[PDB]
Amino acid sequence: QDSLSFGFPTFPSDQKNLIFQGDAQIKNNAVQLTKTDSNGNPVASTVGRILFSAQVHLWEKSSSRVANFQSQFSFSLKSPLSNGADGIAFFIAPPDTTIPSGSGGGLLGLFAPGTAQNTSANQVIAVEFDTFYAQDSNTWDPNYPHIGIDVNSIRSVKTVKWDRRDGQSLNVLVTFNPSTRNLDVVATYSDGTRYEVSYEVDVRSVLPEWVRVGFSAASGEQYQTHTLESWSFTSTLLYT
Amino acid sequence: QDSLSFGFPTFPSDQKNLIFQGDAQIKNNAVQLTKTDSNGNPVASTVGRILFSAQVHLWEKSSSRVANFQSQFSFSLKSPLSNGADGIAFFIAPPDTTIPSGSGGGLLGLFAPGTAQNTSANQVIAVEFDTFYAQDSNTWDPNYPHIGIDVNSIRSVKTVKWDRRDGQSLNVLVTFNPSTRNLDVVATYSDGTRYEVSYEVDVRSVLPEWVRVGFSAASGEQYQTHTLESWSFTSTLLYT
Ligand SMILES: CC(=O)N[C@H]1[C@H](O[C@H]2[C@@H](O)[C@H](O)[C@@H](CO)O[C@@H]2O)O[C@H](CO)[C@@H](O)[C@@H]1O
Ligand SMILES: CC(=O)N[C@H]1[C@H](O[C@H]2[C@@H](O)[C@H](O)[C@@H](CO)O[C@@H]2O)O[C@H](CO)[C@@H](O)[C@@H]1O
Ligand SMILES: [Ca+2]
Ligand SMILES: [Ca+2]
Ligand SMILES: [Mn+2]
Ligand SMILES: [Mn+2]
Repeated sequence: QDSLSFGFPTFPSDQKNLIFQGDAQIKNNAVQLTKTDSNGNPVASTVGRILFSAQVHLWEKSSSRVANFQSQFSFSLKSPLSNGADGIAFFIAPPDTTIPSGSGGGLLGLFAPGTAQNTSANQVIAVEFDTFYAQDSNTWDPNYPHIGIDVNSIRSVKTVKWDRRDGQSLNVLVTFNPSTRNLDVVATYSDGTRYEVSYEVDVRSVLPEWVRVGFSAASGEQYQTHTLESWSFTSTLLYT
Repeated sequence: QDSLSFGFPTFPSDQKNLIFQGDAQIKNNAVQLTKTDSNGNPVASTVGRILFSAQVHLWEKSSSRVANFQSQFSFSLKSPLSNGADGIAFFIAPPDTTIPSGSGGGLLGLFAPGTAQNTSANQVIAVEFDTFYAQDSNTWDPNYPHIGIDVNSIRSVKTVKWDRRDGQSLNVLVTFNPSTRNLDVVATYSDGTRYEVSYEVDVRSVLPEWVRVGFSAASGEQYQTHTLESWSFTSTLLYT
C-alpha cells in the first residue's frame, strides 16, 4: 504494498533497481539521461530514460483508494549552445513502457510521432521542463521555455513560463493529492526563484492501477546534457 | 537507493513486487507460505518463500556505510496436530537466492542438508520461529519451541524459549542498529506476553552489499499453516 518509498541522494555506479533505456547511464554519481562524448560534452540525436524497477500501486479499484504521492528531484542542464534542447520529464506510465520509435527531439522520449497529440492513443502523465520551442518542429509548444503538465499528449494541458540556466541545479517537488485531485509542481533555483504550475486530474481515468515512475530526456538537432542529480519518491494509498 | 521502505498492511491477490518460490501463494488477503488443500487445511511435505523484488542496499564498501533496518510483521500458525511443524523465518540473503534442494522440514526452506551446519557454505541471516524440536531429527535444536537467530547455519547462534499458540497472531519487530551492530528481536502476543532476543553481528562479514529480504516456511512429516498477515520494512544507509 500500500506504501512505497525510496531515496537516491546521489547515484553511485552500482545500481540494482533501475531500468535503463536508450542512452541513459551513470557517470560521476549522477544519471546522464542523454549521450555525452568521450570529453563529456552533449551530442545530437540521443534519447534516454530510467524507471525504478518496483511497480507503484497508484490506485486500487476493489477499495476505491487512490495514492497520494510526492516526487522530489534535482537536475541540471549544460550546453555549449545558447539554445540547448530538448528537455527532461518526470513521468508515470504503465509498467511495460519502452522508448517509442522516433520519439527523440521535442517528443522527449515519451511519444511516437504519429500519435503524439492523440490523447486516446497514449497512457502517460508527465511533468516536462522544455527548453526548445521553435514553431517549425515543436508546433504544439508556447513560444518560450516552459514547465508543462502533459496528460496523454505532448501538447501540455497547462504550462508556466520558465527560465533555463546553464549549469544550475533546479530543485523540483511534484505532489499529487487524491482528496483534491491536484497535481502540483513547484520548482526552485538556489537563489529562491520559484515556478509553480498545477492541474486537476483524475489519475484513475488515465493510468492503470499499477505503474512505473521515472525520467526521460532527449536531444534532436540541438543538444545539452540532462543530468539527474538526486531523486526521492513516496506513495501511499488513501481513502478520501 | 540509500533508503527504501514498503508496507503491506494486508496482502490482496493482485501482487506485482513479490517473488513467490515453492508453494507460497496469496489466499484470503494473507500469504500462505506452505501448501493447504481445498479446505484450507495444512498438508505435509511443502516449502514456500516470498521475497520483495527490489534489492536492498545493506552496506556500501566505497563509503563505509551500513544500513539501519527495521522489519515489522505478524503471522499465525494453525494445525489440528499436537506437534505442528516446522516453522517460519524472516531472512536476508543474496538476491539470487532460491529454495535449496532438500531444504524442507526442519531446514525451513533455507538450508541444504549437506551444508546446513557449515557456516562457510552459506550466506543467510534469519530469525526463526521454530515449533518442531524432536531430538531425533532436529538434532541441532534445544528441546522446546523457540525463537532463534540463525547466521549461516540452522543451528542458531542463540535461542530463547517461545510458546506456540494455535491460531493466534504474533507481532514481531526485528531491528538492526549498525552503530552497536545489535540485531534485536521483540515478539508479542495480543495479551501482552513478550519475547526478546538480541545478538551482535557485523552484517558486512556475512552478507553481500545488496540483498533481498523475505520469509520462508516448511513442513516435513508434521505440518501446520504458516500465514504471513502483514509486513512493513524500512532500511536506510548510515555513516558508521
Ligand atoms: C536529428 C533528430 O534527432 N531529430 C529528431 C527530431 O528533432 C527535431 C525537433 O523535434 C527538435 O526539437 C529539434 C531540436 O533538437 O531538432 C529537430 O528539429 O524530432 C523528431 C520527432 O518530432 C524525431 O523523430 C527525430 O529523431
Ligand atoms: C517428508 C519430508 O518432507 N521430509 C523432510 C524432512 O523432514 C523431517 C524433519 O526435518 C522435520 O522436522 C519433521 C517434522 O516435519 O519431519 C521429518 O522428520 O526434513 C528433510 C531435511 O532434514 C527434508 O529433506 C525432507 O524433505
Ligand atoms: Ca519543446
Ligand atoms: Ca526445528
Ligand atoms: Mn512543451
Ligand atoms: Mn531451531
